[PDB]
Amino acid sequence: XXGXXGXXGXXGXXGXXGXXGXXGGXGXXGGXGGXGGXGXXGXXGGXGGXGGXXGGXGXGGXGGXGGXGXXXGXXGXXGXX
Amino acid sequence: CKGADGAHGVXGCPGTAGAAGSVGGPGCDGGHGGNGGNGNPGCAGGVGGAGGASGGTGVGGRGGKGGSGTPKGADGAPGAP
Repeated sequence: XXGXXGXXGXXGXXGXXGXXGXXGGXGXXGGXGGXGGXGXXGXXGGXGGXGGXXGGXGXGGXGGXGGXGXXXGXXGXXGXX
Repeated sequence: CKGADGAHGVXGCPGTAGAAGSVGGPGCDGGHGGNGGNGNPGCAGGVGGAGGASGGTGVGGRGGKGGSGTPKGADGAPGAP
């Protein structure tokens, strides 16, 4: 199976991001993404997303991460396969 | 500002569903739903994703466009204001 993923985001500032996911179809794989969000406090957060890819049974998915605050952020990447 | 859009679906049997758009962050509009994937011959098309709800602006994301196929997928709901 596979596909799905995505969502995440949230928080405020700052916050935001998430997204990504999807891909899959074909023989499956993909998904992932999401995360991001965060912020609050002194601001920052965000990022996440990524994931996706798949369809060919290379894997795909991953991504996410991000979030946190100050600070925080990054994440994303993954996908492909 | 606006939330992340949902991943577009991809072609297959059936075409995959578009993902719902992300909710807007505080003060932001909703993300758009992904379009539905198109179906190969004899296969259904995917549904469009729902638009994401607004983050207080009154502007929800658009529903994704349904994929064509046998039969075609529906468009997604727009996001709540």
